[PDB]
Amino acid sequence: RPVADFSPSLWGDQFLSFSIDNQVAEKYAKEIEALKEQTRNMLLATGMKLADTLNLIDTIERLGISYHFEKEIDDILDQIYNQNSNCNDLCTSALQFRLLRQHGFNISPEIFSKFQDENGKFKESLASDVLGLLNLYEASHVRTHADDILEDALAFSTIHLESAAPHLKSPLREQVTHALEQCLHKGVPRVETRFFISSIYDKEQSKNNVLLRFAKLDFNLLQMLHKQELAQVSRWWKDLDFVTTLPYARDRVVECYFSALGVYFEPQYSQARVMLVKTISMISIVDDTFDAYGTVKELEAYTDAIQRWDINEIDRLPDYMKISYKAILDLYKDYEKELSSAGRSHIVCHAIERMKEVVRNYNVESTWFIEGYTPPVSEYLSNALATTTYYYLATTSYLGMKSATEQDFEWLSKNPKILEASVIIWRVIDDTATYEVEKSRGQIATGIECCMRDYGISTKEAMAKFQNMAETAWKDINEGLLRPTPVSTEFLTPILNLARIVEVTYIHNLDGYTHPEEVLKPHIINLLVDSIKI
Ligand SMILES: [Mg+2]
Repeated sequence: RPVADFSPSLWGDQFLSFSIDNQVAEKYAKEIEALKEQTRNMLLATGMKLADTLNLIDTIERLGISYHFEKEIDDILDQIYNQNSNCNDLCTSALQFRLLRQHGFNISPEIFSKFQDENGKFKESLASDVLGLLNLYEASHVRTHADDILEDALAFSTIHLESAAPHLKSPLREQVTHALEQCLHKGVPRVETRFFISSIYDKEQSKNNVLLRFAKLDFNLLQMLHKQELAQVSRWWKDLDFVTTLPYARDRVVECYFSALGVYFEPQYSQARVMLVKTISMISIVDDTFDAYGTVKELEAYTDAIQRWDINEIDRLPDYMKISYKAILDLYKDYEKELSSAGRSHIVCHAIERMKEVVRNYNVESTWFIEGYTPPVSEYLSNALATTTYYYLATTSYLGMKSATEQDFEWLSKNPKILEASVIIWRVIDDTATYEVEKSRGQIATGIECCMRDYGISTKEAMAKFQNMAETAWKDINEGLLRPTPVSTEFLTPILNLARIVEVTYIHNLDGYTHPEEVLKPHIINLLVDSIKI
């Protein structure tokens, strides 16, 4: 019974209830339909140049209203992919690369040859093209293992954007400054959409009023929906009262909602988000139980209870674990009921199997701690990957998705490279971040520890190696998105977002879920409190 420590929730009952004025909602919806159809006609414009078509698509995407034009934007990029017209200018070429690649079109990086000398490096003469540099920088983060051409693209555009930025006009200066701390591709969609609309496009002189208006309204309307869901989930979490009954666990439902919200923000994924938040919260309790409270013997009985997954096993568990255990089983029972109507209740097991896997490994992590076992990196990862809970959350995100078939879950059960990459990113990033705290304590059992021992290298060199694993992972994720995809892209995005969440949460190399204050707090306010002033 180790000392408390964990900071209490900052929010309180701030989101406990949200009465949505259907008056303001309908008006917003009414005008959005108009602006929507008006934006549609913009995309279907015939005599439009390449650069214009790309800038238009990029903007609608950054404004976060592109989910209205899945088909439209696709048929247009498809054509652009098949016509292969050379734009000759860096700005447009880089953007054509990124947008196509992000949509799975395997466009060749040969397009970037004309901007490199006979040596293969970028012409230093482009150092004055700010828009060209910015779009390249963005594009360098979508490269795969086959794109060795873009090898130096990131370092190139970076050093020169940092040099040029201080004298740029606004909002361009701000856009560049923000891109340097957060590229678009590895950032959370609503978070970047919130930043684009309010900090950039609104302050853009050449802004398209129909698009900005559309953007602000749509964003604000969806925020109402998110506020509702969070309310609903906040009430659910109070009825469990784990804040009083389990004072050792972290109270972070708003933070858990944020993740669910970064996995998907569309209204159609409302049922999905709710299920997902509940599970991220629940598994958070379990992580806290193994990590800071439970004892050797108790954890063992807990892991067995989870594997059996009955209810009779509850008696073998101490009183405090009986609450956790039952909560978990009742949660899945609700899921089974929620899906009963569509007849999709039979998929819930897939998530349960992953949870057992998560717990088994949690337990092993514990055993290693007690023995003081420092396994070789390979052995460490074979266990430390599932403890990230990403195979688990990844499977959970499919529950609430009405389109998810049994086949989609089977594909996911084989541990796809795309899923594997996402899990590794969380793993290495988390270990890099949480190293000193665990070792200043002592923990010869941590990720960086096994790495330094296994390879006989310094701490600096070990974290450096972990960074490359994350870079490798990202490249695998990008490759993963390329067509033909194993499953509908609709099922690849959740995984992609889970990795975006890691990048956003551990950006200052600090645990964002445990220490929200300086990392996650602003985002939550920007997405779930403050609306965009119309
Ligand atoms: Mg643990």
